[PDB]
Amino acid sequence: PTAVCSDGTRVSNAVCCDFVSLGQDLQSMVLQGDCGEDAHEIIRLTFHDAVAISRKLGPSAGGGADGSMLLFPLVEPEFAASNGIDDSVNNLIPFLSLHPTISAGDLVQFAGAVALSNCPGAPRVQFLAGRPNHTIAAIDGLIPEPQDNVTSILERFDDAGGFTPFEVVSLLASHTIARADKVDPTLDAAPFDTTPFTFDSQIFLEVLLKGVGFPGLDNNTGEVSSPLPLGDTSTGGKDTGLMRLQSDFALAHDPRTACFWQGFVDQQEFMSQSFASAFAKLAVLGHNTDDLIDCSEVVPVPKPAVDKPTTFPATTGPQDLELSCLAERFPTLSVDPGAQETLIPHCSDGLENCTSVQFSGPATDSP
Ligand code: HEM
Ligand SMILES: [Ca+2]
Ligand SMILES: [Ca+2]
Repeated sequence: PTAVCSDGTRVSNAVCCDFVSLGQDLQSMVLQGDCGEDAHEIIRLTFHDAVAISRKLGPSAGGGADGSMLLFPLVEPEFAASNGIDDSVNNLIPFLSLHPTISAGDLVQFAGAVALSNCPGAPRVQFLAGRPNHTIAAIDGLIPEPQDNVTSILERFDDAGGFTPFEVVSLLASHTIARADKVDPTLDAAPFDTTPFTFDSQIFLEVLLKGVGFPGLDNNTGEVSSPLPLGDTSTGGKDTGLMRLQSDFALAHDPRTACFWQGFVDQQEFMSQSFASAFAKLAVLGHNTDDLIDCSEVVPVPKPAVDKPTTFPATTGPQDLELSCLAERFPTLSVDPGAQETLIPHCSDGLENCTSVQFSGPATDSP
């Protein structure tokens, strides 16, 4: 039967109401209403948790979106492909005891939904509840890495959950709010687009620009040349230059994915809706949705899309594009004014001094 929650929210099932206080606590204690570092790491964790499942290897290889990262924090977070996931894992573990009626699998996906809601332009994603509270650790080798080629990436996603090439590119819209801490051992928080706190299509445009240098070292595994490599970190600042992943470049130019990649450029609603649909599928890997309950109403309403059009960043323009898609013309877009590269802020407030919540915990990392 229907019910009304603590905060006035009408739900299809009263058990959804347990998520209201969880959302409040996730925000007050970790996310702080921001599309910042902790939000981004938690969104990354939804993927590392969910994708560790394999049709061909069978259920013993991994249970998908099952909270295995939180329940066995000494196993999967320490596999090489998940280096750095310890931060999100350690931030979420305390909520397991604070909200004991909510399974680890549900906690991971709900935290991701809440984190996304903090990012202007992100969709209000579906949230189904009821993932069982027990599982076992997945095997190693199920998480794509940035040095992987498109055939490998597409096969891994198909084997995980039957994702199509369009759905894979749609999921990679997440790199609009993504940065790298481990790819380059000399850089922290190297952003993948010029607006890492805005859920927009800048990532799609900016990967199509010609690379001209590197924000740090020039020979990291999984990294390729960036169109906007400079930052202020050589003088002690925290505004790291833009980084490009090999996998994003590869997706942008492969015949199976290039038109889907370009198709999101300056198509905000299409991008956000496409991400939402693919992400809802990701969030329930390892489950029959018949066995879950719809609690979508308790996902917060996201911050609205920004007013700003999609544009070329300062010092770039259409002459710098490397295009691969014959089926759709790249749209005419304005160029941001400026004679030098604009520093990409380290913080959503435009400054460099922001700090993030980090709980201590059992998961670890390396360099
Ligand atoms: C081919 C598939 C993918 C590859 C190779 C990949 C690779 C990466 C890499 C190398 C990083 C940087 C980690 C670091 O060094 O700190 C990263 C960050 C991130 N990834 Fe992806 N990723 C993939 C798919 C996804 C998907 C499907 C999602 C979610 C739907 C996702 C969400 C994120 C987010 C939000 C971050 C940023 C974390 C932060 O800024 O703190 N990724 N990814
Ligand atoms: Ca898992
Ligand atoms: Ca962005």
